[PDB]
Amino acid sequence: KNVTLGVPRLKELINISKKPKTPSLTVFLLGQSARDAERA
DNA sequence: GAAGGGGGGCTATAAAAGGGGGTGGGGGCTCTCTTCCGCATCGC
Repeated sequence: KNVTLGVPRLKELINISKKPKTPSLTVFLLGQSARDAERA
């Protein structure tokens, strides 16, 4: 995966934008899904 | 037919006369925010 970084990312944070260049969502699994690849 | 020659008109100078014509001068690239339109929704 690729995520915007450096100056272009700094702009998105201070130029707060409705549509980021590379929106992302880090999801953490709660139950047995976290420790089981099949269940994940 | 080329070339030199001769005769005559053009040029300026003043001045008057009177009118036509010439001349010049007026006038009828990217990101963000805002606005408008179509739609579906309820309401009465």
